[PDB]
Amino acid sequence: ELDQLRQEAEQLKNQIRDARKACADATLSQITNNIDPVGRIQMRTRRTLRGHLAKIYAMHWGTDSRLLVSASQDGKLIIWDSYTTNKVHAIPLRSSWVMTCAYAPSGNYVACGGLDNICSIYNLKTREGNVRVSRELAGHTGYLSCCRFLDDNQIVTSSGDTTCALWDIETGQQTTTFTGHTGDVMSLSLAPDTRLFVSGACDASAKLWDVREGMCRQTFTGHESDINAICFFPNGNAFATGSDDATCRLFDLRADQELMTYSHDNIICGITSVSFSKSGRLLLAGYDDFNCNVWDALKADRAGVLAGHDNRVSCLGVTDDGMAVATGSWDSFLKIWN
Amino acid sequence: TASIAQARKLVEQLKMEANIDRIKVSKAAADLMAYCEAHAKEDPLLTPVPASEN
Amino acid sequence: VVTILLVLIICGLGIVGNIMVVLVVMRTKHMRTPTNCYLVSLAVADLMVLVAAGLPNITDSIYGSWVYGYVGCLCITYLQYLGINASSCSITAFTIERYIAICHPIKAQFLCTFSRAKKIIIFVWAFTSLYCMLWFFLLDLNISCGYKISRNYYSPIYLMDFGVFYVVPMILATVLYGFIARILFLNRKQVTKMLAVVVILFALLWMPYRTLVVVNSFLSSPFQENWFLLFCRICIYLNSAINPVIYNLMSQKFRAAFRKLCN
Amino acid sequence: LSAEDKAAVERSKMIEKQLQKDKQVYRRTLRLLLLGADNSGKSTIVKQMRITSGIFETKFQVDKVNFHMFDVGAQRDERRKWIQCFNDVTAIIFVVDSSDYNRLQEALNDFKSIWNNRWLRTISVILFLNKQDLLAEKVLAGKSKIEDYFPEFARYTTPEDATPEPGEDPRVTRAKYFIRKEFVDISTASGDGRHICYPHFTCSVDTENARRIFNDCKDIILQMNLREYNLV
Amino acid sequence: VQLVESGGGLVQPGGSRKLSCSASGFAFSSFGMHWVRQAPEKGLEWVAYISSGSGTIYYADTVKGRFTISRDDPKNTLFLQMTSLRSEDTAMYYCVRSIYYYGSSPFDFWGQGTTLTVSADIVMTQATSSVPVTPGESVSISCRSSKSLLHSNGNTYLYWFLQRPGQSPQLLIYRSNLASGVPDRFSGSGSGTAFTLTISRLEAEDVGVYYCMQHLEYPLTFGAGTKLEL
Repeated sequence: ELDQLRQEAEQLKNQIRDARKACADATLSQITNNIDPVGRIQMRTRRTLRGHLAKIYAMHWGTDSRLLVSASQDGKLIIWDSYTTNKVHAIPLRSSWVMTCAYAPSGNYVACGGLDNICSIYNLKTREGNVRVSRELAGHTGYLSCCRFLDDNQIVTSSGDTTCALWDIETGQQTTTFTGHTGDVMSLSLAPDTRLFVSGACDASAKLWDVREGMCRQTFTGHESDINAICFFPNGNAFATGSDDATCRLFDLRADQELMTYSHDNIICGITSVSFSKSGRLLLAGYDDFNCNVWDALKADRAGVLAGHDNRVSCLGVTDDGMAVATGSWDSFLKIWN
Repeated sequence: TASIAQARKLVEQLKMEANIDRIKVSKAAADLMAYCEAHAKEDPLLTPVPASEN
Repeated sequence: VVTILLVLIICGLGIVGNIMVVLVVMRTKHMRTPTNCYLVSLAVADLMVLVAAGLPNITDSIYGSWVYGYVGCLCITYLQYLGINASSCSITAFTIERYIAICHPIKAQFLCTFSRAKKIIIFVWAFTSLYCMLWFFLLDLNISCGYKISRNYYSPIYLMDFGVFYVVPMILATVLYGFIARILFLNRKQVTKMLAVVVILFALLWMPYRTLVVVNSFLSSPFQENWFLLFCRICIYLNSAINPVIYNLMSQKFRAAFRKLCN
Repeated sequence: LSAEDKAAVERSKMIEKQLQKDKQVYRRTLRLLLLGADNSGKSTIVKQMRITSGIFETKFQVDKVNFHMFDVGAQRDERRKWIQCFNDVTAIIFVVDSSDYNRLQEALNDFKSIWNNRWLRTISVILFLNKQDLLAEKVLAGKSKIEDYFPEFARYTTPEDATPEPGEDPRVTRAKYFIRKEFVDISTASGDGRHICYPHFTCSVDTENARRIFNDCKDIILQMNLREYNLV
Repeated sequence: VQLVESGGGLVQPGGSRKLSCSASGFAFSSFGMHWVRQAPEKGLEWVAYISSGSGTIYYADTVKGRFTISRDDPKNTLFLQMTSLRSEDTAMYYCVRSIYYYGSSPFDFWGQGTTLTVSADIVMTQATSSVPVTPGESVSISCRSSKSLLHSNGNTYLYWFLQRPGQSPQLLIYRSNLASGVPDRFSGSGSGTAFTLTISRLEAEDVGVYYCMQHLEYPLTFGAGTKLEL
């Protein structure tokens, strides 16, 4: 049984590898060599935030490109006004070690979580004005790594227990739970359709789960380290995965394999964040070298570098409209570039 | 049956994953490049917009 | 002319040291600490006191006259005094910071911060500028840069330069470093040696000029012998050049930042 | 300037004042990370430091200064990822069952893993060898010998510069000093001085438990300042 | 959420009076307070404003010197002390909460108010004061202003308040952006100069007085008000 099952699993893995290799007609480079060069993208700092107290460890852009949510390691969420730089909201968290934060697509709810293993969703449009604990849901036996809102009543979350889960706000329980990975899930990213979402864990692989059914339709197994960041392509057919090996990889849902590996010899520090622009040409990735990089999703050439921060960049995000890019680092300073 | 249980679970997972269609990389790369060139003007990060739009 | 060459080489050493320290603490990312702020203050003070005190003396020794004119001489003399006073003020602030960090680590980790360092350095710089502004009204040529009023009338000012800018800072530095060595021995084998060398150098290099300016402000015959003034200038230049070397190059963080710049 | 924008600026200034009032306490407080396996007496330590939650924060005041100890005993086995967030903390208190020789190997492995960590490379790791009474009783009973697990224990000489406590048996002293020497060897390895361990023999009832935290954190901050303030 | 006002009554000319307002159901300090007067058989008129934490205070050019506003945050209360009360002071005063931030809705909750009887800013002018209409039809109230409310930031600083028989003015629109608790029947349109409030389907609860307000400059001025009856 165990031996025959192991042999069958090995044969299935070899068959999947052979099928993925047969469809590997060519690499993304051969086709992205004719496209004109993108040139240097020299982004300058338009805003400078000086409100955070501890290391900024999370961020996200809501439906409105003017409000920016950012979480600090002291248990504090801050919704900044990107345009006027003012502080729209300040939420003191009951958990000091917060590592994830997201802004609901309706602009009324904001999620957070971390080592507390309890995802807390606060409401911003409360009749009482003050920020209230809307839903402090629990059930995960591990630290929360990322949070993403699917609607005003459901939210997907990834915990250190190796299992992701879609919870319902009104019910406050798991709408659905996905099978556990080989390691702790570290990042999440929703597709434009909100039906499927790809998630990466400590194991060198990324699984594409479905919101309708709890099953990973695809499982990429290309990496040489633990994935710490992941972001979906604006179209939803591909997604970039970043690990601590200082190398990003663009996987595709249709081809079911890596398209291009963004890496450089002078970069030895791991990666912590990955994000795309509204078009997808510019792949932005935060590196532990106290600076962020921006490569060409097609050409893979170094398009720009952001060395404004002074500490390890923790997270970065592009606006829904692409007017600017926010970047939160461990220097307690979040910078908006454009 | 923990051992054989997870064995058969991963076996069924690999099976249902292999049944998913997989197109060549050329078509995927072409579609990605086309989608990128479609929204080129709508990407202020890629195309520097004038100071009047910021 | 050997004196001109000595002054020139000492000024060049000081200038290169200060410029390297500035490039190390400014163009670096992880230098946002109070100690680094005090170091930048001391560097931009002693460099302005070196370039503003080296080139005029070199020109006076080469050409034998003061060519900068009235406004030029006033400006350069004000810059020299401002730098010489800001050097001592920054040394005092840095000694107080070292004491608070060594003898009061718990309270230092809470009080000592980069914002408070900026506050303190800006305050001491403003006070030094306001104290040096007096030289704009009590200075004039005699063609060599001199004093419009007799040296006797300048006894209250120079006395302060010896009282609160030489005696007070020297006493503070020596007492603070003695307490630091006491706390280190009673829990650190080389830090005490570096602090003792710093104290000895500071004292032996700031005694000559601070004593000459004082004795000349009371004696009926101002001691203006070329050799003693040259020795005092050389001592001041050496002190200002070793400040960025004895306080920074003899440290682990500065060496790390240096190797980073040249990695 | 619009009126609503002025009101928003005033709200932002109020929020800044609030965040400054909060940062006051956040800075006047010291962060400590308590680590230890299930066999380790970290629970008894927290019970003694009384001067599905994956994190447990405990505030205790000693010598008129606060300490926020973070205990994590309700998470997965591996801790290479969630440990990164605990950088810049005051100290890391590692607990180990110095009496149970069976788990001593795993305790040393975990200590070496937490010490050679790339993110905690510049973070001191305080060491409390808890359960000294059980260790003494076991080494006196003679039924369990450390030689069975560690061959070096057979060729290990008692330190000459030791400081045996009053009333301690030679075997107890030798065993505790061998444990401390093993820990110090595992620590100094690739230490580089940026971070040093602080082995301390802690009993199960010794009220002077948080005093050890204070005495260790004082020296840790002193050493960290000697480098940042340009002393060493 | 409640704002209960008190302290009104009869006052002789030249006297004084402290109008109090107790707030509950929300963070009183987080919301700036506005004291707005309404003369008998007339429309609204802003009087005073106090920001959060008492960091900023403003009064109308006609009420400066006599009226002084204050707020006790520990008790979540607002006070307005009036001195040298004149004959025109006869009116009903209302306390309104307003929080200012992107996506907010200032002046969202109006208190019941209290009646007190005696014995160059932007002006809002409405064309019609009363429009007869029956249920089922749609209404289009117009509003004119002397200064363009379109600020350089692009925000339409226009507020619509619906006061029903016996109730206080209710917020309809704060910036075309519909207000909270108001059905989608009410909509706003127009440019920075002219404005239009459109009701697609009338109901028995819509009868009342609609007042327009500008918020470009701190000194406010309400319009004459358009009346809708059965």
